[PDB]
Amino acid sequence: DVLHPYRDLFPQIGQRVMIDDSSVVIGDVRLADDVGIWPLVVIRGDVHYVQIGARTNIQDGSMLHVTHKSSYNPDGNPLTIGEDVTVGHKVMLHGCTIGNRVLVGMGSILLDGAIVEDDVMIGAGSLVPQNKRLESGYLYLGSPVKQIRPLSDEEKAGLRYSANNYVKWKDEYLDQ
Amino acid sequence: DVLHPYRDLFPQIGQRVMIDDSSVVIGDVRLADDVGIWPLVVIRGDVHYVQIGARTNIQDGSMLHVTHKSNPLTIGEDVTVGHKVMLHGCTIGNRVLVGMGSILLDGAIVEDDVMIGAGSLVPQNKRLESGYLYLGSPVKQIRPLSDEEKAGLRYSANNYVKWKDEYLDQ
Amino acid sequence: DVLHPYRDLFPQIGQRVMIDDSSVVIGDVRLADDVGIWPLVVIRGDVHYVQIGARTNIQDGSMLHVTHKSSYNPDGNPLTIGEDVTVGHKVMLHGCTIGNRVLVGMGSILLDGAIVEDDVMIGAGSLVPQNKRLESGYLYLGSPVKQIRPLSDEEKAGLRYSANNYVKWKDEYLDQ
Ligand SMILES: [Zn+2]
Ligand SMILES: [Zn+2]
Ligand SMILES: [Zn+2]
Repeated sequence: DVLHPYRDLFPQIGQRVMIDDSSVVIGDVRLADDVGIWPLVVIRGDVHYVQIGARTNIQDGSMLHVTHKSSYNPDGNPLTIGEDVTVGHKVMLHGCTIGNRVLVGMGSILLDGAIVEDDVMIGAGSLVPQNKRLESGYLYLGSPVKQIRPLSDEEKAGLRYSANNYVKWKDEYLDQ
Repeated sequence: DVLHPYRDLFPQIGQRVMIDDSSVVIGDVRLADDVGIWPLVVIRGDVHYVQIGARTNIQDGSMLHVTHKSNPLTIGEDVTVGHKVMLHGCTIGNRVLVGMGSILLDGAIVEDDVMIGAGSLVPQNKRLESGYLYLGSPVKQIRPLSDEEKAGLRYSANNYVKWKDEYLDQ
Repeated sequence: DVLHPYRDLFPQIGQRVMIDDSSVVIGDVRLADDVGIWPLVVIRGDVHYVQIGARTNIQDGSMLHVTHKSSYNPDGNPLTIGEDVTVGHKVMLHGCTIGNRVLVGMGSILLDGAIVEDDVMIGAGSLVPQNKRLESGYLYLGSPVKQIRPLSDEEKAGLRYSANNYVKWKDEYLDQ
């Protein structure tokens, strides 16, 4: 009872996907293999689609939506998330684009049109302005975010570690 | 069951009101016609009442409460309360857009035709002058809204009323 | 059904504890007497435990989790909260330690390793960095927080009243 339709739009689920019973997934939401949706999360893909790549976790209390229809976006815009992405607790993602191996710090807000490239870390409580592009391989922090410094190889490997740890984490629940 | 009581208080609902099955509305909460309460929203009107005007949307993940007595929450018509907004014992006029993730504190007063940027914080008792854009934590008055932006405030509410009806028809 | 087990770990509940039907409590979560868990709250004590002291309120929309397992903390770390603590609406607590008689302003984020001593007030929308220690008897505000000023005797008394009032409000809901 966690998946809901919007007109004739319904979530498409891959293999080993975990969606907490307390969460709400509405409309055109594509969840790739090993995606884990934790407690009290809302993902709404009504005016456009939401695409979440393999081995990506959407942590507790996050809210994911697409860009609404307006003069700037007559048909709105989708929310796209790559593979091995760690979306922290209470993160707000709105019609943005996130690449692969990205860690979005808990409590952050990513606005419409924002584009986050691969291997990027966003500190907790950050705000990414509309249409802002976050260059690959850097640490961003602040409200609004500022490019702080490039990530070390160890840090970049940690991005993969985070995604893998959460894949094992959701499997432990699908196992219970 | 999305409506719940508090003592002798229970929510009063107008016409064509949508309340997502995952939301929680408690106590003296008054929702006017065409109000739309989206997923995972909590509106608690126990310590005091919560009044929401016609054609106003309360988006996903918002949390609405009143001042802790030791002040009611009043929202006007055609108001767009963004996703994850925290409203606490404040007063909001008509045609106001509260940017997603914002926090409006006790005693705050927002006049008509105002836009608050996403992730902003409006301090206790702060009054936001009509016709301006405010943003920041705490908010700062940035600039007056253009006529197109004001029309945008109306469109935002209009669009969400249609959006609400879309779900009700299902 | 608000209590859920994580493997053979299950919440331990004291006397007169209120847990809203819309909330989610998972795993090793220990709630002392008179604790009140309000609507849409998630408390997850899976990799480690969450310990909440007596007469403490966890307000609507809060998200409580423990420090994740990592090369730094192989078995993770617990989230510990003292007695007479007021955790404001939408607060994010993550593997930190909070003393007694503390008020955490709504919308705040407290990160891993943070330590909040007794009789402290944190303003709404604040962010407490990892491992930061907040000295007893002061007001902290900001993102990241800064020590603003000492709390007045009136304010220190208010911390007690805040907790007391929420215990009363908790009971009103329990009796109905
Ligand atoms: Zn939206
Ligand atoms: Zn409150
Ligand atoms: Zn966590």
